[PDB]
Amino acid sequence: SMQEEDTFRELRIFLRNVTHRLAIDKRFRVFTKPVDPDEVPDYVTVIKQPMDLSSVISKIDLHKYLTVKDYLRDIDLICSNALEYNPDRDPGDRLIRHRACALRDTAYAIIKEELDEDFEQLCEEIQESR
Ligand SMILES: CC(=O)c1nc(NC(=O)[C@@H]2CNCCN2)sc1-c1cncc(N)c1
Ligand SMILES: CC(=O)c1nc(NC(=O)[C@H]2CNCCN2)sc1-c1cncc(N)c1
Repeated sequence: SMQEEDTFRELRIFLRNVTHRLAIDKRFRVFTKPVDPDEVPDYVTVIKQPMDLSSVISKIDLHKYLTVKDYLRDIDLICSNALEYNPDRDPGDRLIRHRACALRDTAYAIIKEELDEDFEQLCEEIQESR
């Protein structure tokens, strides 16, 4: 229905705004673009489902997120990929792990503070009806 399409449009506007706020944060620049196979050749040895904030923006605009849970699954994938590719005590690893956890925590905190729980519940019930 028209009311349901309005609901998903509001979700997309909200998700673009959150994603922009993550992408301009200096701490998260490592997560703003895909990893380059020439710059990093061993990345695909470890990571089978790459994700980054530019890909998240593309998916919003392709209407791939119908709930905030769908969106947070990809935020969590950015974080879990970073943790798996950076598991060692090396300071470079540890810095990326710290930023990855901060990205996830920041996204969850924005949503907890700013997304109405009844709005998210409506998104879920529309999705469940399709
Ligand atoms: C600082 C750091 O590198 C770090 N590493 C983590 N490692 C891990 O989560 C995993 C889990 N079991 C240990 C090895 N593998 S959590 C974490 C972290 C700590 N406090 C604040 C923030 N933002 C991040
Ligand atoms: C996305 C990610 O997780 C990532 N991790 C890295 N880790 C390291 O370089 C660790 C690996 N262990 C040895 C010490 N260096 S570089 C990197 C990255 C690569 N190309 C483009 C972007 N934007 C980020």
